[PDB]
Amino acid sequence: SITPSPDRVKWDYRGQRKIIPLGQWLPKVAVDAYVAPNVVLAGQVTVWDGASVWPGCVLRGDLNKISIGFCSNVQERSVLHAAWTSPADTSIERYVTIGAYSLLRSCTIEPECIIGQHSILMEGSLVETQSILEAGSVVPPGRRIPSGELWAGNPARFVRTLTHEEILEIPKLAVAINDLSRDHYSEFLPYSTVYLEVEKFKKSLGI
Amino acid sequence: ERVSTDKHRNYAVVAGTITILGALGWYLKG
Amino acid sequence: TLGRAFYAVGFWIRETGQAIDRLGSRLQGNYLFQEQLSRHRPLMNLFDKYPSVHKDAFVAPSASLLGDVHVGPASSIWYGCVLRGDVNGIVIGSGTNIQDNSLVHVAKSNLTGKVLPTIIGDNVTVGHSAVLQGCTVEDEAFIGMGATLLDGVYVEKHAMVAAGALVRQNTRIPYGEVWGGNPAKFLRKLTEDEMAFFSQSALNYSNLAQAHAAENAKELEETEFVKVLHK
Amino acid sequence: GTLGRAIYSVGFWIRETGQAIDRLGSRLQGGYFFQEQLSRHRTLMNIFDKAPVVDKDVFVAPSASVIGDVQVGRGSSIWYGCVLRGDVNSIRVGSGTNIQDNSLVHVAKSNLSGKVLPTVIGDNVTVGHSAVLHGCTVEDEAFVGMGAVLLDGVVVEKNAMVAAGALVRQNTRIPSGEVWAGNPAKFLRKLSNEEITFISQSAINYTNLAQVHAAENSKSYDEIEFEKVLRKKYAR
Amino acid sequence: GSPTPVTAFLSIAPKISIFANISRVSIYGSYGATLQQIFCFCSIASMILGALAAMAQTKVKRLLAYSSIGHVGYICTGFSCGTIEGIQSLLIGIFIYALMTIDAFAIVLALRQTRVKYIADLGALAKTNPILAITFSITMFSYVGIPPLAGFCSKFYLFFAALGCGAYFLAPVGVVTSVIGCFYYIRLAKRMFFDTPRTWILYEPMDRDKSLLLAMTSSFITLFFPYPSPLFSVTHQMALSLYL
Ligand SMILES: [Zn+2]
Repeated sequence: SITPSPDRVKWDYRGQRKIIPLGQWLPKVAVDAYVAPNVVLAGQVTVWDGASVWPGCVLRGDLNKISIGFCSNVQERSVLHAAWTSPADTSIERYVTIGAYSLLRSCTIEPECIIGQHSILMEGSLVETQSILEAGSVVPPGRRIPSGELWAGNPARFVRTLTHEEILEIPKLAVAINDLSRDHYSEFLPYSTVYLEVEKFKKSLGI
Repeated sequence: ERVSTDKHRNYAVVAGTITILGALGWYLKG
Repeated sequence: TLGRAFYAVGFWIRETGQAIDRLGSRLQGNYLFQEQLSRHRPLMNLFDKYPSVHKDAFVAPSASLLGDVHVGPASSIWYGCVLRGDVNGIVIGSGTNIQDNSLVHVAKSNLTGKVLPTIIGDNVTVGHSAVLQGCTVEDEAFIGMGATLLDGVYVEKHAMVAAGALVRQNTRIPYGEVWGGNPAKFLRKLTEDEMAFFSQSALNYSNLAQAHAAENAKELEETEFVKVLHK
Repeated sequence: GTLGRAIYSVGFWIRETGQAIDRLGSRLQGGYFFQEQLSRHRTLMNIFDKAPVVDKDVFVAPSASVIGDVQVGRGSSIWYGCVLRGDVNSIRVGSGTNIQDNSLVHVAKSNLSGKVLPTVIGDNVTVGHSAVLHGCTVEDEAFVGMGAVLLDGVVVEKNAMVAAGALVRQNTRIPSGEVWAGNPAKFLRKLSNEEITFISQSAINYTNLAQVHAAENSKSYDEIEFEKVLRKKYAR
Repeated sequence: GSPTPVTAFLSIAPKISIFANISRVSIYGSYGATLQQIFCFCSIASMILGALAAMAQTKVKRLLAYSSIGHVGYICTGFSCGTIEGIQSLLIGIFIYALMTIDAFAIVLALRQTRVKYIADLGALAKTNPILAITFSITMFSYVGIPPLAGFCSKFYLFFAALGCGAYFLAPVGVVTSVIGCFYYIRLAKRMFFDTPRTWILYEPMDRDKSLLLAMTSSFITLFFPYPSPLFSVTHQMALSLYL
């Protein structure tokens, strides 16, 4: 039972579209935010006024809502996917700095948190008010990471307590990433002038 | 396949180019 | 910064160009300039930090290398890489594999000039799902998949880092070493046949890349395009 | 009418002027800007002769490269950013499975010294985000998800699961019904029966969601513009 | 209660009209002290009320209402005597007030929906939208008083005319209500980088025309003092040809 419909496309001539509405659920970016061109924003995703979703990332809030806060950043290969039915969603608060390979099913990241690379947040968990995970962190389902704590190991463990130098330095890292984002965004220049390419292609081939 | 097929837009475009030409003439009569 | 001034006025001029073109299209009665389609230029610059891939070096059309990233011959950038060179450059030598689902990243701006470069010197395999953020990996290296190399790490000269393992800051893996686990601790020694196997896998993937690129240059298959315009 | 013809000519003229301005701008720039190209990305391709064989009722996100001899059956889905690269050896995935976005499958050692290693994924298998599958045999109805990675001739079996960081290595025969984790992999629970039903229901409702995403993602430009204008006017 | 466009139009348009009508009647059908005295009282009452009420409010609309009452008061103080310089400064004050209030309503209207009724929702406008915060501070400081702006220049010429017209009493109350307003406002503005309880990142931001109108008026307010000759000249023409 492997009949291939020959009417299946193998070259869409227009890549995976950035903003994927899902039946009257048009995902919304703010005019200040910066999403890469590779990234795929499907369904109930909102990028709130200063955030940055860097190249090679996917956010498909098709079960629940996913909302990136003020100037939070979601690094390269992150995948944010709201978990099964509930309200259980994914909230990224004001100044959150997510890692490179972040995997977030459903969770809440209360403001001013930092999550290192190769992070996983399993099924609904809180990390609140200036918490810092380390590389390779894994937060089991139904966990809470309290104020001002640095966690590591899989599953997560206690390491130490934060110094106010670092707790005050977190937003600085957030705004630095936001400035880098400003650079790329200043580079991208809307409307992409590719309709000329498709036009000449269509003209030389057919019409 | 060498024409625009929307009457309202074409009337509006006639009005717009008439507007710009009239403004240029008006200025020329400053 | 006269170059940057030229770049900015170039943006102004080309933007006026796009706008007047769109006015022309609206006049002509053709709204095709809205067919949203992902830009995703596989090779991208920022101001003057363009990449430089040598000819005969396969880069998958779905990759993403942007910033100052330079890569030499016999190299392969397999589907789903993120090679970033915005702040500090990336240099990648000959005969190397950066497999699908891998990023060679550079730390987002830290305060001081603490943004180390990343060097990947030829005859190096960097398997699937590999994050290399600010590292120095040298000739005859094996980075077996599920790999994390955090800033400040130096692996060299026929050295292997196993799988699903991360290496913290300021760690060195010299010849004949395998490290693994969280954190990456030393396990055992290597074998000479395993080193020759490193080299043979490098060559085999060079050939694989030649094949994949020669296939990716196959004239775009107009039939499916006219199909998708039909319906 | 004739007025239409005239303004058509005028629009063509000013469009040419726009193209000229754009080239002038790029040339005032130059050397740095990598002007945009068409997609030039393959959602499906062959290698030497092996074309992919993909069911009709499947979902394949147009950001998922299937290359080699991938035999993908009914009621399944290859979600966004996926890479099913079986250019060297055979890939056969069961019917009713799902590769949840941004995953990878590769095989290595085709027919060397007699011993070969294919790769097979059973029915109703739900492999998740960032799953790396490197030459494995996952029997039908098995759960692997959220960043796991299986290194070698591993074989998972019959409702077993590896969860959230499982780095499973070097020919592990996973017992029939367990859970594993750890880096490296060890077991820590007993995989309750309602949880078996959870994985089954997961496969089912995820096939449903995949069908929705297909119906959406396989639209043309005019239909998309209609959907968008209708959505706006209704939300008004 | 009334919506924001309605209350804006109610603040700006009828007041100038009724002031012109009051001037046209008070030149003609007044008494030696009847109208001047029935206004001299309301002027000081208005300045005092504006001060001692706007000092304590917790709704960004009622604050605007009491600041409008205060500026109408300052204008009425300008009304006190009946000499040419006085009525000149009167009309100048009317005009500056019209501009400042369309400006303030532009802002409070561009900050509408997510802040249905609040004043604490200055949720780091210094951080989430700095240019808008700077513009709000400019408009308010102009509304109250500070080194060269439009409102400060208007009040200064008002009190100049009052002193030179034979009333040594309106200035003390006028300057003291001005200084309490200035202390309050400059305490509020410098309260915009202490800390922030609430945050209302806004879908609102100023489509095109509110932005243009704002930008225009706000550039006018600061840049008024570098060349305020034509306004004085046209006001002189107007007031002189009102009766003579
Ligand atoms: Zn491989």
